[PDB]
This record gives sequence, C-alpha cells and structure tokens, in this order.
Amino acid sequence: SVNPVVLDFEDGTVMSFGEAWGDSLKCIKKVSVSQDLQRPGNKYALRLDVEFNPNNGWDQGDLGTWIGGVVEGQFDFTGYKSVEFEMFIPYDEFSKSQGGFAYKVVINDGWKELGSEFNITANAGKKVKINGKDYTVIHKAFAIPEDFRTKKRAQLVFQFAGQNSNYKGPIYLDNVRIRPEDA
Ligand SMILES: OC[C@H]1O[C@@H](O[C@H]2[C@H](O)[C@H](O)[C@H](O[C@H]3[C@H](O)[C@H](O)[C@H](O[C@H]4[C@H](O)[C@H](O)[C@H](O[C@H]5[C@H](O)[C@H](O)[C@H](O[C@H]6[C@H](O)[C@H](O)[C@@H](O)O[C@@H]6CO)O[C@@H]5CO)O[C@@H]4CO)O[C@@H]3CO)O[C@@H]2CO)[C@@H](O)[C@@H](O)[C@@H]1O
Ligand SMILES: [Ca+2]
Repeated sequence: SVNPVVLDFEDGTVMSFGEAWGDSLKCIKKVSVSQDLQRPGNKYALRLDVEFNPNNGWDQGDLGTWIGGVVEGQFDFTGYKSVEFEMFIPYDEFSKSQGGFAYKVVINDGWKELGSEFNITANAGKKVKINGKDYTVIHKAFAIPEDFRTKKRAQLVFQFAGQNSNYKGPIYLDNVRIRPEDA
C-alpha cells in the first residue's frame, strides 16, 4: 500500500545527493551523474570521485539526500521495511589498491544506522563486466526497524570510510530504493 521511493538517477540528475551537512563530503571529492555504466534500461548512475589516504584507518565522508529534495522534511516510513542499493567499484584499480573501505547506510533522524560493512575489498560482492570494464558490485538491502516505520527526518546518508586505503577513483551508486519489501 506504499509506493517505493526509487532513486535510480534515470532523470539524468543527482536526485539531491550531495553533502549531508557543511563540509561532510571530505574523502568524496566530487559528486556527479554519469553514463559510465550505461546499459539496457539503465543509463545513469551516481559517480563519487573518492580519495583515501593509506595512513588513515577511518578516512570518512558522508553523502546525503533529502527525500523529495525537501531540506529538513519529514517522510512517513510507515509500511517501508528496507533500503536497498547497488554500489560499483572498478575492479582492476580497486584490486591493486591497499587496504579497504567501510560503508554505512543511515537514516539521519538521531543518526540511525540501518546497516554497514567493514573491510570491503575488490573480492566483495560479485564481479560484473559493464561497458568493457569489470566492477566489484555490492547489492544489499538493510532493514528499516519497526520503531522507524513512522514519520522521521527524511535524510538518507551513505557514509564511506577508507580503512588504510590508497584508492583514488570512482565509486558508483545506483538503484537506491526505499521499499515495502522486507530485508
Ligand atoms: O543539520 C541539523 C543539525 O545537525 C547537526 O549535525 C549532525 C549530523 O546531521 C548528524 O546527525 C551527526 O551524527 C553523528 C552521530 O551523532 C555520531 O557521532 C556518528 O558517529 C559515527 C561516525 O560517523 C562513524 O560512523 C563511526 O564509525 C566508527 C565505527 O562504527 C567503528 O567503531 C570504527 O572502528 C574502527 C576504529 O576507529 C579503528 O580504526 C579500529 O579499531 O578499527 C575499527 C574498525 O574495525 O570507528 C569508526 C569511527 O569512530 O561510528 C560513529 C557512531 O559510533 O556520526 C554522525 C555523523 O557525524 O551529528 C551531527 C551533530 O553532531 C549539527 O550540525 C546541528 O548544529 C544542526 O542543527
Ligand atoms: Ca540508473
């Protein structure tokens, strides 16, 4: 009985993704919409140009979007049960990089972590070829807890943190969905 919120970038825009608060991007140096992953029925993705410093065990940056672009809006999560996303990292360059990275998916209403993973390296997830290039692909859904299935501050945050990584390159996000489907 609820309509999924589908952040697929298919309008050719960043769909309000950018800093979550002033100067939050940090290791994320640029946020843009890209056709690098263009393929049947999926023309655009969110490109995050990142730089991690290998001497830092937690080289953090925070990317936010407001649902509907409404800054400080609230969104009724009643009936929504998961947040799903796909993440893509060029395989060859990532494999050559040292260390790894962590990510978190958060609803920023008192900072509520939905899920996270640590020590991601190139052999995480699945290796997929898109436009002549291999990618590490992470595709997950995290639960929205029952106590958040109500009106909450409508900022979704993706945190990235280099963990002694020297990776300098893109990370892509696509198909970020707030879904009634269970995680
Ligand atoms: O705009 C309105 C209002 O906003 C205010 O800004 C807010 C902002 O919107 C947001 O809500 C922010 O929330 C904070 C939050 O309160 C809390 O501090 C949170 O901390 C996170 C942090 O971001 C990281 O995710 C951190 O990760 C740790 C890992 O979980 C793990 O423990 C890790 O372990 C490492 C270890 O460090 C070491 O390398 C080794 O031992 O290996 C381990 C890994 O195996 O360490 C990580 C780093 O600590 O987790 C913590 C939670 O525990 O961060 C968010 C985001 O900043 O709050 C602000 C307010 O402060 C204001 O601007 C206000 O004026 C505005 O009106
Ligand atoms: Ca897309």
